Amino acid sequence: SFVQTSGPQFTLDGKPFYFEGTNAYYLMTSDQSNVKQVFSDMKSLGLPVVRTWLFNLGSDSVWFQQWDSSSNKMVINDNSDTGLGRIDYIIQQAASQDIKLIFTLNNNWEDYGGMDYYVKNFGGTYHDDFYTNTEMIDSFKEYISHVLNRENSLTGVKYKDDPTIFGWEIANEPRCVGSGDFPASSNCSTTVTTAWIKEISEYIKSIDSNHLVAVGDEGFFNRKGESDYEYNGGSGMDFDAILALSSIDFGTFHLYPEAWSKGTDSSWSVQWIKDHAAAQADADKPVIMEEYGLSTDALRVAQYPVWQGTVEDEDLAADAFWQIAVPCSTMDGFGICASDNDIATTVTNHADAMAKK
Repeated sequence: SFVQTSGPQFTLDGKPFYFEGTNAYYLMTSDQSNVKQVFSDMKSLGLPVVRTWLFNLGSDSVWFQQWDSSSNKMVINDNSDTGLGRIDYIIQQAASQDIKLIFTLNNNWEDYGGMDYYVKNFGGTYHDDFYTNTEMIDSFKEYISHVLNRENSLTGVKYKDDPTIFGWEIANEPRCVGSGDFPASSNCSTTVTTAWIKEISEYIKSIDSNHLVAVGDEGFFNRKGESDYEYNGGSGMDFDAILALSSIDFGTFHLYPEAWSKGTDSSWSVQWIKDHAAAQADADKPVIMEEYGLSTDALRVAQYPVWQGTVEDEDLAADAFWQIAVPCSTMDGFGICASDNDIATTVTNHADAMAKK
């Protein structure tokens, strides 16, 4: 069936759906043997959901969008081998393994182009131009329409009608400020961020009435006069105002204490989860810690069981760690292999416990 929501829980068929999922942004660039590998590793590790990239703006070997300097147009790549046909294959192997997909449709940062690609090529100078500019928004829309409407060239199923897809995410980790190539206006706020989130999620809802929609943000709050950047709306994001939109089915938050300098031993991280589990309880919508990570094996064996035990007790709908590694590699520091010896205590113990719930 299609993944649904019933109050604070995700639901699949008649039953509530608690899970540990994972990330593999790199599925869009992986060879077929490795796309298959991801899903069989996930399966035996007891992971039923994976979050991954469905945006790729540029002119490398794989691209989904790209600016045409001759045509003055943002053009889309339907190619079997260099473009969206790669997504078709991902959805196919996912469905073959009874695994579900969270597709993120854009990115805040400059990895694989993201928002800044739109801003550069349309003539904008500010990152948050993407949040207001009607011309830029219409290019994001036409892309969304194309992706949701696409027929799967291997299975004949339109994306919007595909039960294999868990749900759509607007963009990865939106802030007012990006990677650095383009700065933020004084014009950007929590009002502007939230309104952009509103109409894009509504635009998704008008085409696709089967799937869930979320933002894919880090989960930053806008609570007046709280201490940290992640709680006081300094980022220009407002988790509360996002989760309050009827156009958003579930809330998303990320956990990166090292990047945010919150100490990889203290109580801030546990408090961070609890705080989002409370927002799940206080509004009546599921929330997912869809990204979390620690830079070292030793940090992960230390804190993952703690964080995961929090997710269990707080009754958080689900969580997805960053990130699974195929081929087996440390990758960016956060890469976890299924071949890892301590996989049970980093990943496995928790996956079963969410499966059981």
